[PDB]
Amino acid sequence: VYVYEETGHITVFAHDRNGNLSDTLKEDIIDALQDYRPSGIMLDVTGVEKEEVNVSATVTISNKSRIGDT
Amino acid sequence: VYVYEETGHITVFAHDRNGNLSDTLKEDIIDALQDYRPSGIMLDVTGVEKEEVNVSATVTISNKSRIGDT
Amino acid sequence: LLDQTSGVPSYFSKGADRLEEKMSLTVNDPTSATIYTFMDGDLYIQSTNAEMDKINKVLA
Repeated sequence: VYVYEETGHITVFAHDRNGNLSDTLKEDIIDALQDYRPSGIMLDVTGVEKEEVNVSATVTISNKSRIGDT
Repeated sequence: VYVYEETGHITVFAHDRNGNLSDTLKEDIIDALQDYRPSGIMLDVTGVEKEEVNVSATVTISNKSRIGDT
Repeated sequence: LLDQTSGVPSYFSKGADRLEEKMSLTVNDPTSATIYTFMDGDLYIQSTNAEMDKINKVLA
């Protein structure tokens, strides 16, 4: 959980193990943070800005006979 | 400390035992207030309105032998 | 341009933008609206009073 503060607004970034934020989990976080937020201040919940990094690698190997799928 | 309160703004007037407020002390007060201040509301720390009364007093003494530096 | 009622930066302070149209003087840009014409540093044609192209075309 990362909490970012602005004057008159609070935004909460959350994520699961996968980096995702389901709508159901978002609703749960909102309902749990109804008791927590200050009075007269606005609270918002958003997913974490996930960044999926694609990695194509070329691995040089010594033992040519051990080259295989495993 | 005198906490002066406005709509959406908080002003914390603070001073040391001399009436000053050094920048290091202001930063320390700010850091200590991070845990306590409400989230989303602006907060500012400033030094008190110190007044510096010079005094010169003419005093008469009945027993004039007692006059001196003591 | 922020909200005058609050008078401080905030999440709700920002609002509409403004389109600013400043005027600048040129020398020989054809796209600009010509106001004067000169020949060897001398004024070419005068106009003592208001200029109205469509009116003047009618009057001519």
